[PDB]
Amino acid sequence: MKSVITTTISAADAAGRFPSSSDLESIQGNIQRAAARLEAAQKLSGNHEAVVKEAGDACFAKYSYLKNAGEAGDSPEKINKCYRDIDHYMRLINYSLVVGGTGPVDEWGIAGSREVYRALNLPGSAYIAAFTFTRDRLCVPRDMSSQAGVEFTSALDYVINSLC
Amino acid sequence: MKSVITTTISAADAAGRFPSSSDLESIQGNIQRAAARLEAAQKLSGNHEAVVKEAGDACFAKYSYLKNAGEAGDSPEKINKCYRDIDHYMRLINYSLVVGGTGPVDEWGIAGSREVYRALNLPGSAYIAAFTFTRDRLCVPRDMSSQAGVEFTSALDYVINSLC
Amino acid sequence: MKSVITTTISAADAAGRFPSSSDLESIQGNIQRAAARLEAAQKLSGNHEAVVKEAGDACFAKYSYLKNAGEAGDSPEKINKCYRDIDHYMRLINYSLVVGGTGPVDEWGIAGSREVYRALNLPGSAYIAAFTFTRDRLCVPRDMSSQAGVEFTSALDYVINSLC
Amino acid sequence: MKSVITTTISAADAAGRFPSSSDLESIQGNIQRAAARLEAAQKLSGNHEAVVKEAGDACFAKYSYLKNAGEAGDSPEKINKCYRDIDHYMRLINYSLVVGGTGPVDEWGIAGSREVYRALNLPGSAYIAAFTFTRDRLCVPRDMSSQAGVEFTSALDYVINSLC
Amino acid sequence: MKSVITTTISAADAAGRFPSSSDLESIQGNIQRAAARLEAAQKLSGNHEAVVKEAGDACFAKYSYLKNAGEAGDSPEKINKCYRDIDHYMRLINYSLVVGGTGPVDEWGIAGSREVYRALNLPGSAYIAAFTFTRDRLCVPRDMSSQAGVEFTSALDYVINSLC
Amino acid sequence: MKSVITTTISAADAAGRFPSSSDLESIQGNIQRAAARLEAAQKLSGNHEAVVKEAGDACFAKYSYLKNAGEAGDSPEKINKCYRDIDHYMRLINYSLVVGGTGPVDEWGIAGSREVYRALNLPGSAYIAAFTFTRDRLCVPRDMSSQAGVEFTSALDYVINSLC
Amino acid sequence: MLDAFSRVVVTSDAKAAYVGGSDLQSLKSFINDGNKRLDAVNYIVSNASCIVSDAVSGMICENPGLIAPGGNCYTNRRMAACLRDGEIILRYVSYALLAGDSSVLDDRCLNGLKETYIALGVPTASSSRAVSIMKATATAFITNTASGRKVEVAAGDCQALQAEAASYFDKVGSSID
Amino acid sequence: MLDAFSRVVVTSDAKAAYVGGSDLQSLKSFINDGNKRLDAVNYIVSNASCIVSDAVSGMICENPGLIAPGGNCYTNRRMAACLRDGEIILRYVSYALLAGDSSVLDDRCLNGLKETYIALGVPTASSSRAVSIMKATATAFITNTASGRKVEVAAGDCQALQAEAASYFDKVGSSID
Amino acid sequence: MLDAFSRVVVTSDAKAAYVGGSDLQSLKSFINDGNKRLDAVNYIVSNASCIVSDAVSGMICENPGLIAPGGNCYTNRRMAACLRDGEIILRYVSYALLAGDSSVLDDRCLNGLKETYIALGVPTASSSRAVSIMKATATAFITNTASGRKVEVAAGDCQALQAEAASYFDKVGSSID
Amino acid sequence: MLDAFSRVVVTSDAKAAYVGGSDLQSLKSFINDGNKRLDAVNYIVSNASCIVSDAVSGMICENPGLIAPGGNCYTNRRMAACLRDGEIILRYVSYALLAGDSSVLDDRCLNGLKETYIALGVPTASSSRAVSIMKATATAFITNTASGRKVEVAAGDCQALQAEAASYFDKVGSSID
Amino acid sequence: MLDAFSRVVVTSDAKAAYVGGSDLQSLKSFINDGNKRLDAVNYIVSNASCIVSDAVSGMICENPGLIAPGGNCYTNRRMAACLRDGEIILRYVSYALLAGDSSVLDDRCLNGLKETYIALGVPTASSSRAVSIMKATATAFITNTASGRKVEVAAGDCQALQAEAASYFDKVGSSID
Amino acid sequence: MLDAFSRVVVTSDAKAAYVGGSDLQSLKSFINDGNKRLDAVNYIVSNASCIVSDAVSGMICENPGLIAPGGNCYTNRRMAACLRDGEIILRYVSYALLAGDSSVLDDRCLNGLKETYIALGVPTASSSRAVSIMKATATAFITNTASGRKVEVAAGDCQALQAEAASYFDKVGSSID
Repeated sequence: MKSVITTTISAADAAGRFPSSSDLESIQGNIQRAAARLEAAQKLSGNHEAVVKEAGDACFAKYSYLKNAGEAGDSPEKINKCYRDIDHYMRLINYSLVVGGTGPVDEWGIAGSREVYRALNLPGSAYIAAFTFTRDRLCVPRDMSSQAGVEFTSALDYVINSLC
Repeated sequence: MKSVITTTISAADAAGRFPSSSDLESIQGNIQRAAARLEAAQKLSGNHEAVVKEAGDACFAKYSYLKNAGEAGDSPEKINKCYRDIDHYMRLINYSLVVGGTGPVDEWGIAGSREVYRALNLPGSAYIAAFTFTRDRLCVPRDMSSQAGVEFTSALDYVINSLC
Repeated sequence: MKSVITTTISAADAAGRFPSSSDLESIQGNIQRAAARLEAAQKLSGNHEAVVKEAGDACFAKYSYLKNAGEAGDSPEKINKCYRDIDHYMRLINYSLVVGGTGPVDEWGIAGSREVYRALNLPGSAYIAAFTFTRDRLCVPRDMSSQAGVEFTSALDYVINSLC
Repeated sequence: MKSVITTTISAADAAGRFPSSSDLESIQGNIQRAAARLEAAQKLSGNHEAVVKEAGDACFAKYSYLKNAGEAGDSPEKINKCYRDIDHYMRLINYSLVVGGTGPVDEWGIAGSREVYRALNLPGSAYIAAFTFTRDRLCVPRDMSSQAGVEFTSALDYVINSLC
Repeated sequence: MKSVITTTISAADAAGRFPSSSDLESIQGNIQRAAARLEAAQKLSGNHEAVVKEAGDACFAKYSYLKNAGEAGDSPEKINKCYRDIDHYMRLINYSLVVGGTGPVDEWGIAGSREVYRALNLPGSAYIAAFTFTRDRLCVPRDMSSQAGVEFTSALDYVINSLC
Repeated sequence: MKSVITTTISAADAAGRFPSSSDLESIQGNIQRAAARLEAAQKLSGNHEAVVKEAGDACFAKYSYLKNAGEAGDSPEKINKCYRDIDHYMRLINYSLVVGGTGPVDEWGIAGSREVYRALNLPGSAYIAAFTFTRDRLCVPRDMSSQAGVEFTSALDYVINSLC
Repeated sequence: MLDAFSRVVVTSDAKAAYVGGSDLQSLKSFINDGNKRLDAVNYIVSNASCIVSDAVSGMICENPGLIAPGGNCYTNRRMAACLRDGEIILRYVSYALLAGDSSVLDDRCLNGLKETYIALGVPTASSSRAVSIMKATATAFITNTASGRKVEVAAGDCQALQAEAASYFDKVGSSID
Repeated sequence: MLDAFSRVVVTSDAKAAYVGGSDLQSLKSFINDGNKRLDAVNYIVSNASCIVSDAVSGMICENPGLIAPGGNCYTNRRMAACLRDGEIILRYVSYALLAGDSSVLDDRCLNGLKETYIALGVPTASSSRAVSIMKATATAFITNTASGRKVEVAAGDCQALQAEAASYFDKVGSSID
Repeated sequence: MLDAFSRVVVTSDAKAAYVGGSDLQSLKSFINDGNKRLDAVNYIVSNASCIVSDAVSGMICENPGLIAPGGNCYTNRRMAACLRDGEIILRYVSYALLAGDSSVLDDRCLNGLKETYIALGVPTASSSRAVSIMKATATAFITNTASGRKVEVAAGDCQALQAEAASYFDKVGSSID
Repeated sequence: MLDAFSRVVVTSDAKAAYVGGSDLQSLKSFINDGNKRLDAVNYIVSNASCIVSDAVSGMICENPGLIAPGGNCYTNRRMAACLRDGEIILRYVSYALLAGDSSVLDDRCLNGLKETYIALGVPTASSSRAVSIMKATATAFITNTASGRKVEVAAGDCQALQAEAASYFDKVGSSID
Repeated sequence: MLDAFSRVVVTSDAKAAYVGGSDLQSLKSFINDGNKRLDAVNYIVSNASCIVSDAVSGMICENPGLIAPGGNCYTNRRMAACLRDGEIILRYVSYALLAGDSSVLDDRCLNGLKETYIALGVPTASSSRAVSIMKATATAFITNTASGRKVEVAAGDCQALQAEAASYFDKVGSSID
Repeated sequence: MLDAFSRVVVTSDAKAAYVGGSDLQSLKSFINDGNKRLDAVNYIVSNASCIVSDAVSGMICENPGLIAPGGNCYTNRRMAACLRDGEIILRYVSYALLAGDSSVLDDRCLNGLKETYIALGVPTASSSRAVSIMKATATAFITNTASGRKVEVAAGDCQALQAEAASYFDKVGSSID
């Protein structure tokens, strides 16, 4: 699970080295930045239902064609799975913010996604719409502090880039 | 040259990834810790001649046998090369503190050192004597701050562990 | 370029063998089946402009959303590139039918297609819509013989399966 | 067991591909050529004792030196094993004609043959004599149709080339 | 060229070692045994024309069939090449005895010999007949000493085993 | 265990060859040189306590600094382990002389020695002193014959080179 | 690997018997029905993505716990791996159908598949179900009786090809569970 | 590879000099502007897809011959390879910007790029153009003056970082053509 | 491998629950005590050779049969291999301490260590003893109570770090014996 | 590699043209003469040993210096390597004849052959001679006018195939010397 | 691997005892009989093909089912593999005889041979028989009592070498069956 | 590689001549002086560390610039690489002396050394000096006239061996610069 700690330790392990100065210094980055990302994680934890509902509404408003017969949201069960997916990504973004690395979203959300979405006919632009909406909708310091917002924004941009 | 920066970029490069959160966060570690290590490096550059003379005197005071015919310090030139070597290590430690990693000392001082000292009959304990002396000689807050001292000490312990 | 000929020769070459019975026999397959696939290719080259216009109209009739600002068909030039692309696929299918294998479409159309469409936001379903339409539009024996039709259909199903 | 079917499937399996056009077309070669080779197989099945006796007689007539003390046919038991060998090859040629590839004769007759014959002092020219005789003795359409004869001849030439 | 010297040096080289005791000791073997093998080589160089004529006569006396139309000795030129070949083997055996190893005969006579004789229809038994004759013809102490004879015999048995 | 026999057999095994001339000749080196090395082995067997005592005394006389607090012989138990080490090397040299190769001393004494001595702070020069003393103290033919002495001397030089 | 023809060859060889008479009759039928076999395979490969996604999706809608956290199809990585396995199994079954022998399926796909699944914790019972649905779809396409898709083809009987194909899927199923 | 700090260390080492005084001065500025550097890097990586696709598409709209038969961007395979090269170059430029030194770019990317392009027939002049368009976009994102995207950040002078980022793209460009 | 944070993430994921509230409290403590953790690790690595040689030597002085002919530490090759193993175990424990999770130790070091030792004939009981001494030394260094060496450090409580480190050594011990 | 059909396809692709009309015309002739092509190939492969040994032996009888000490065919190892090269060249020429295009020959065989020969000291002029003798024999077998062997076949004009086979040997010859 | 000398060294080392006195006596005999050992090996290698083919052929004439279809020596591939195994076993026995120790045979040949044979279905009882015949032949050659071949040699006793060689073949036999 | 004996064999082979008479004469001298050759080799290997360290140190004391910043012996890594090269060269010269031919040295050591040095920036003139100092020391040990070491040996003329050893060092030197 990619983080400052695992990245540093894996690099040292590959070289058969005990942790040294730069390894210790890397982790000081954790100590310093945890506050901003944990706040963003916290805000996302306590307000995810709302965040997800809006992102999902945003997606189906921009792509109503999805509700047409044969498309990805041509039934209530499919529409629900769509919001559910948006929630899984937000949950993985929450995890990524807690971990301080993209490990969680990379392994649990991104990996294999292109095959799954291709096989199940889920257009990537629909997810991108959901995420671009959530990102641009972020208001600072109304929703969270500036730096927590930067962390939240980076995480969404990371996920959006994974789809295009 | 191993540092937080090169370690983090090398790991991203090996995975073909753009810098991500954990990469940016590890570098915040540089930002925080630099003050401590740059103070130690600065103290060392300003007073290295004195530090090296003491370390070399400490070495020979402990191993007077090196001055015997056929040993590593059996001539003026040999003794001068000994102090010169301690200076080289101290210079590499200064580099290591500036870089915030062991890269400089690893590549320029440690690598191949065991073959060289074995070939030239240079007892590791003599070098260890010089470095152990310098480390135990450090006086905080007299010589430098607490954290600069911890950085200076770790570097020395790192070099000592390389001959053990 | 994958064909009966190159597949059989590559297998013999990998084993350092001269062509043998099974190699000569597989090529008899070309001899028998060529008539069917060359008829389909000929029909396609003679009527491709019409086939492509219909396929492109079918695509946009189904996904009018592509004409929205920011989508793949939001401008005349974009729409022209869409028909141009369908033409390119149809041209590669003609090549595939002539070669009697998927080599042409594989190497010139399919390979790297998923990275390109992801990068340029070109929804696979639109291409699938165009190819599915063309396939279901085929009328036998009106447009071509039964076997030429089976060959034309397999080629299209092959291209459709590449985006799924 | 090398055949049009296994060659085609192995090539597709190596590339992780489902059978496609060229694979299907290759097998049409089977459908077309089976008649000629199965006839040759059939003729060889029902007349092998005679064929073998003649080939063996042919060999010992051309190389009577074989019956000398110390040679490959210096006893009745050895002479019988010689005809038996000729029969095994004819049986493998029968198999090869049925399979439509050289797989059977390659794996069961050819592979390791050079080591076995070198170790047991069985001159390859004796087998070649047996096979050249059988091949040239073939009379069309008296013994079989022209194409069944071509298949039979190819199979023997394939075996003769394996010995020189 | 395989010899005690090259074998011992190659083993030291592969392990990156300077010559050591066992390397020097193996070469003492050369010192002791050279007399025996150099006598055999000397006898061979002085009387090779006679040895080769006998060996070749022995071959053809045993396999008169080689003189038949289409065989390896069906013409004067072919027969001359046969004696020439026996001479080449005898020359390589002389080299092998001088080198004190099979290197010369291995690389210049044996390597690829099986492909050449198979391709040119040169029966191994004929060569074996020539070498077996020469080996059994040796008369000790008439032709050479006991140990020179053992060396000459081993070399011949080595070449005989190469065609078996 | 590196010897003339194992070196020769390993070389033949790697090439998949039966022992041949050069292999047999290598072993004649054994037969010839065994006398000198077995004598040296014998002399060392019956007089090792004395040899070891002298080498150990030699070491502590040249490096009395070893008895200082914190050094390798700062207690009776450590001094004993020093003589014990000298005895292990003499025992391995005895083995090496018996084997006719450095195998025993390489695997049981040399391998890993540099790590062990570095970790336990045992200066290599102390072992070198012990061994240089034993080597130069050798008197011929008083202690053994000239060639047994050459073998003994080579063995010690081999061990001394392993420490520098 | 073997095919319909070499299968007969390996059986005859066991008795050092030449292939002829009755043996050939079975193989001449193979040739005679060669075109139907080629259509059967074409029908499977031409609808491969549909057959695979529908079965994996069918496996899931019947056992939603597969997609719950802890489920073997939970996370995109796992869903992709399952889709891929589904494709791989259909690819090997299509090879077996083209060859007229399960050899390739047995040796290059089934050999050790259960071991693998047990080690990874892949639910074998769910896998069997996925394979069953694929069987229902593939067999439906072979006989051109698939609901959502009909093709133009010379009318004739392909029941033997449908049963042969079904036996291959059945083989995957009994080797897995 | 080297970073801003080791670059100073290799320069001092050549004169067997300890690092101090005026040398430490520029490194303290590096540390002092570290947060700005991280933002600049974040801006480039956060809009990576946008920067690459726009630059590659831009290279094409100015030179349509690239997509004509025989053009180096003709066929999806080539277009994919070009997009990929664009992303790799931006990735190495982002590494250089993060490190404050071009070492990584020079060694692991530029090292033999022109030679490879010449051997592949990849048009160097078209590549330079794709790179210069990426430069334009990346420099805009760094200063938060990109036309289609504006972000929240503490206002300040990032002129030095953008000139630095620009220097990296220029290095790539000049080593290519 | 996992660290303190992803360990919490994998546990939450098992219930498809976001991380928040109570969960974060445990992790905010981690951050708060981050500096003490960094010192604890530094203390172990700065005295690595001492911790390793003293434990292997301690293992030996308590069981001299280990160095007798036939003993597992007999010959320099074996002693070096044991010293190395000791170093490797301390290196992985120091990784676990830095990460605040045994993941790396469990997967990259302990997984199959006993199997290995049993196969080689490495005495597992002696190994446990070596590990125990290393535990006694490492825990002594963490709390700056090591006899022969004291360092200057902000006075405070590090008992939790000492116990966490001790549990890692204990884990090596119970997996080995 | 390319075959007669894809060769036409790459030529059309350069003009972004569909294949039809006059293009299909020559391919239909290829198909029309397919049986003759298979016979020509069968004739070459069925007498492969004869073609190679006779050409290599022929090269030698015209240039005895090849087997004198220092000659490139001196020692069995070299003679074996030469016979092998002869067989490899005939094998690639037979592939080219089967494919109706020299692509395979050029790419997998001729590609760097001269360079290898020059580096090995393999006489190029002697190689050309072995190749031209193989050409003579292969062209004879194709037309069924070989002096020592005549086979049964439907009589017809195979002049085009023999000129084609001849062109392949000439290509090898001209790329070698 | 070990030889006669290092075998004595490993035994002495187990007691940390120097080699001397009685121990050396056994080894001085080895040296003294060194020439006879060299002849013994030479006799085996000089008649290697004869020893191997005669034993494999002997194994077969006693159990013709080995060459019947289904038999382990049926097909040239299998016969060649058996001939090769026979050669390999004789090659390792000749190494053991040259070294005066079974070490090389045990570790590089017998270690896992039975496992291998059982897995492949190679009949171990037939293998033992092949080895027995090889033993009868090799031992006959060592003592120069082989029927079809006599060599000139200094007359003397080689019974110990014959028995030592026999024990090596016996070792192959009991490890196989 | 070749040795004194095979060198004679390759020379005779070029004239297809048996080795005898005057050819055997020089080889018998080689055998006759074999013990002296073994001593010469033993002298070099027994003082290998001394020869290399003294030559490398000698090269340095004559050219102090080698250890100044930027010098090729500056940093322990480079000094270690230089000492290692010195040892490798002496090792190959000792092999050549043991074999009585420079083949091994030329092929496995000198083969492309200068090129590597030029590419690495290793000073060739300094290397030649280290080699010439090794020559001086090795020639002294061979004749037992080394200033710091004298050994017991049967007195005799070893002038030829020392000139030979010298020729090997000169070959290295001349191929380097």
